[PDB]
Amino acid sequence: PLESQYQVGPLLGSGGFGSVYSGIRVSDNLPVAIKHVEKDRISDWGELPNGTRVPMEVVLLKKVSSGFSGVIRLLDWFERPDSFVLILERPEPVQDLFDFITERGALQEELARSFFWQVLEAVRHCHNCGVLHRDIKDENILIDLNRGELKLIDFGSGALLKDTVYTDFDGTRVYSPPEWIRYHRYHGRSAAVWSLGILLYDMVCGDIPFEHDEEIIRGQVFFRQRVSSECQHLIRWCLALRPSDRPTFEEIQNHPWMQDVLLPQETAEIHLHS
Ligand SMILES: CN1CCCN(c2cncc(-c3cccc(/C=C/C(=O)O)c3)n2)CC1
Repeated sequence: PLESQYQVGPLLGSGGFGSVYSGIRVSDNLPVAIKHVEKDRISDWGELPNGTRVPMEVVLLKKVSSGFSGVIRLLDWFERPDSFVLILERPEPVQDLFDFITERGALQEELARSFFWQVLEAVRHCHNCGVLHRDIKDENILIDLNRGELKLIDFGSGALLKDTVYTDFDGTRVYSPPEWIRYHRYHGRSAAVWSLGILLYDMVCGDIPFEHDEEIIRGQVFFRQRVSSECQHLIRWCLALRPSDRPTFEEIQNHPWMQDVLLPQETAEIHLHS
């Protein structure tokens, strides 16, 4: 610990989340990501099943840890006097969905379907493990290019999933639902579905539908690209103004636009050159 274990590479990115670096585990040459978070910037703290003070992000990552490849794996963590260091899985090669869409523009619907399905499975995994991500968006989705597999990353805005109201929020405003903007009140799953609607619009149109509070609150969706009627319907459903008018996860995955998804590997072969 910690230098005898990891070789630090270049910075991948920094922001509200902290600073993430490329790295390699010295023992086996495993690609890893090394994420640093200042203690002064951590607003919620949790306790591990063994009783120790860690950031909520650590709690949430451990709750979702499994063989399931749809969510990033926390491999190790360290406490420093002024920060926490998270050792995370790193697919190689990888590209985040924001960069992917920036490069390629609006995605073919077949590709968007495969990607969006995988995100749905990942988010359902989180919720099933009692975790609410709260920052679902293109930047927080990694594409494992060889395997055509998507990974949800950055649980730094997340919370334990509850059935009561959330009155706090620190994810991305332009993915946040109208009830947050207007009332500073939302429920977990229905807000999650809102952000999934933004994401899906983003995949098929190449950009997000709303930039300003007034637009989010109005909820009028305009399609700037050719999008099929079935996809438009699903997007408009996820983006229903009334939270209770939004589809459940089951209804999303049962939607006609979601039928006949490609497997991850088929997705890679067809769309990722692989
Ligand atoms: C939100 N992102 C902003 C865009 C640049 N950035 C990147 C870019 N490419 C890979 C990773 C990368 C690779 C492996 C694991 C992780 C996990 C990060 C996390 O869990 O916060 C991230 N992160 C930092 C985070």
